[PDB]
Amino acid sequence: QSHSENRMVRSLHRVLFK
Amino acid sequence: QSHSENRMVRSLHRVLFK
Amino acid sequence: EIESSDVIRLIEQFLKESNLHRTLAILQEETNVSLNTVDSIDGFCNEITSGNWDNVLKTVQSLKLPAKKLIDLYEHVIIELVELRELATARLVARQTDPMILLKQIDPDRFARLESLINRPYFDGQEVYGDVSKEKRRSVIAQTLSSEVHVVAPSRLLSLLGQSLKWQLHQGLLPP
Amino acid sequence: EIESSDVIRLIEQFLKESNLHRTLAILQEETNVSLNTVDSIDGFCNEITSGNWDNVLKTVQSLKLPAKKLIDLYEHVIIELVELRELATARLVARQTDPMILLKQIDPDRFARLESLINRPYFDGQEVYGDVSKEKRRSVIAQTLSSEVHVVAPSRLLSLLGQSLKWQLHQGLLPP
Repeated sequence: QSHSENRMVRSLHRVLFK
Repeated sequence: QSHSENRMVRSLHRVLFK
Repeated sequence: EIESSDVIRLIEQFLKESNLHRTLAILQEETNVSLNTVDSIDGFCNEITSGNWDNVLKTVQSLKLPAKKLIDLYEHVIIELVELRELATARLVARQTDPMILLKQIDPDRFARLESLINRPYFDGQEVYGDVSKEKRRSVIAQTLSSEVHVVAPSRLLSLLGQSLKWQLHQGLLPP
Repeated sequence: EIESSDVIRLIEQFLKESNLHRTLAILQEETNVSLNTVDSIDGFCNEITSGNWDNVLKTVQSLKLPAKKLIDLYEHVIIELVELRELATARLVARQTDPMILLKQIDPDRFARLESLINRPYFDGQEVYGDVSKEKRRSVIAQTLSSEVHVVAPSRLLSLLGQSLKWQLHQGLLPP
């Protein structure tokens, strides 16, 4: 459920969506 | 509304009932 | 080192001085330790022993209250009132005060004994004070209740911090 | 002397360390000053300027948040995302985050401009960064947001109290 492109992108997505 | 006999009585009554 | 409870008491004192009542109460509830400010513990014991229960009841209203020490103290003050033949006042205290209501609920027999004592036409001190003297009862009550209370100087935390600043300023901190 | 806000920050830090969350939140609410702990303010500014917004968003989630600085920062991060052509991620952030919802509600035009920018097939940086450079925007955002944040050593209050005890022990208190 987490689209991972850039490391900072997947991490920011991890933070914002959890 | 405060029965005053002894000073300590009227004062304790003042404290307990207010 | 210093106990956590003492530091939390300092914080609570600061909260009291800074008019932060809500945070004070919430703190006292969460940490389950309460500030019990008195001018002097010896003065408190003196007030209890001397027989000035108006002041003692003032202080009692001020502090955080356990139900047991309350029903004990209030019981003894009831006996003191019925001794001085202040029947109306004693009955009103026994009826309309929270710890006495709690005592009435939890132990009907004890409350019945107190009311029976108040109903008596004269005060029979021989047996009640014969078993244990008035001075002794006042003494134990004063001891147990006072041991619960604490004494702390006003703006203690601020003064302490001032001492810390003095330490840093005139002695200095450790190099690493 | 020392500002009250600083002392309340120390208290809040102590509350955080002592796992007293409820009293912490209630305090922060009542006094309306919040602890914003960061390892280093310079490191914080460095994190904002470098472009590591995952960390910055972590810190943002950690601290107490104003809506305005939030919509500014989140807007800039949206533009940064649409520049890197992470359209799905940028749209999801713009849609499903609280400050962006607030921005959508309060100012439909601004949100419409952001969505319009995201909808564009290519990123036109000439005008947007021509008016004010990326470096400058990152700079002002970092400055305003960092000035809000504070830095305080762990167990600061306890260490200070230790210094107070050292003061009393080795220097002594004033005679009267």
